[PDB]
Amino acid sequence: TKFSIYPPIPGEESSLRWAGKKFEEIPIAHIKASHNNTQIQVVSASNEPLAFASCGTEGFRNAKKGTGIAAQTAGIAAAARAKQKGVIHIRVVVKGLGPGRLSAMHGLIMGGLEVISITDNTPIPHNGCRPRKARKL
Amino acid sequence: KTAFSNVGRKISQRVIHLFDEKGNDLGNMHRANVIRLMDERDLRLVQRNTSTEPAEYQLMTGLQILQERQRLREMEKANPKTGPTLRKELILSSNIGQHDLDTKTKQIQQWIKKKHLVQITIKKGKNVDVSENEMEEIFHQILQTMPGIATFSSRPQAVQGGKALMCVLRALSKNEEKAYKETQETQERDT
Repeated sequence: TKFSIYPPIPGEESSLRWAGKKFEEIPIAHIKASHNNTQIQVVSASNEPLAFASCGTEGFRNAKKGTGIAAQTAGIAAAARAKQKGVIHIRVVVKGLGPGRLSAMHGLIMGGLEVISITDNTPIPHNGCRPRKARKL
Repeated sequence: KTAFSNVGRKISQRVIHLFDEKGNDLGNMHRANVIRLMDERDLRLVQRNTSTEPAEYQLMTGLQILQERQRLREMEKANPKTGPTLRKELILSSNIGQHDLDTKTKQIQQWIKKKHLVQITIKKGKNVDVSENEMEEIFHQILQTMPGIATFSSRPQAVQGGKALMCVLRALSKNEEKAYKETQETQERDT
C-alpha cells in the first residue's frame, strides 16, 4: 500500500506493526519543553512510568537548563533507562515551544529509540485564564 | 549559593575521593571509574564538601538526596544565620540645600534601621570655595539626628587630596546601645 501521515485509528483494523505490537501498545514519550527546563517521561500503553529525565536531574543549573544541549542530554538519560526495560519504538508527544522541543527528540534517537510518530499537545485555551501582564523587558 | 542536587554524569575533576552510599570510604578513583558505579547500582553522586582540596563526592539514592536538603530547610528555619551587610553610598555637595539634606538624612535612617553600612561622601560645591571646617560639620549634623541609633564606624578622611571627605556609619551595637541607654538615665534621673 501507500504511506499516510495520519495515525492508524485503533478500532479499524490495519497492518502497521512495530516489533509485533500495535500502535496503541507502543510506549509514549511525554516531552514538556518549557522555556527554562525540559522534562522527559516515558510511559507504556497502560500509563506505567518507565523512565524520567530532565535538565535538572542531569546536573544543570539556572540558565543552562534552557538550552538545546541540556534537552539532548536529558533524552540520552531517558533513552538509556528505558532501553534496559525493553523499549525501542516510542510515540513522541511534545508539549511546549521551548528550546528543547526538537533537541530532546534527537537525544532519544541517540539512545537507541526509534520515533514512529510526533504528537503535539501544547496547551491552547479557547479563552480561559488570563496570562500575566506584558513586561517592558 | 549551592544546592544538594546530583552533579550528573559530567565530572570536572579527573580524581575524586568517592564515598559510598552507606558512608563507607571507597577511596580516590578515576573519573571514568566513578560513572561505572552510578550505573551498576543506579545511584547519583552529590558533592558533600567543596572546601576540601581533594574532591569529595558521595553517591546516594534519589530519596537520600531529598532527605538531606529537607533537613537543611529546617536547620536554617530553626537557626537562620544570615549576617551579610549591604553597603550603601551617598555623594553630597557642600552647598546641598537643607531640604535635600533632610530628605537624604531620612534615607540614612532607614538604612541604619536595616543594619546597613552607609558610605557618605562630600564634595566641594559647584564654584564654591570652602574648607574642611564646615564641610565636616554635616556628618555631625547628620549623626545628631540619630543619637543612639547610629555611630561612626570610620572617620572623615581626605580620600581625594582633600577635595572630598568620606565617612562610614553603622547601626549601634546592642552592647554599645546599652551603654548609651545607661548614660542617658543618670544625667536626668539622678539630677
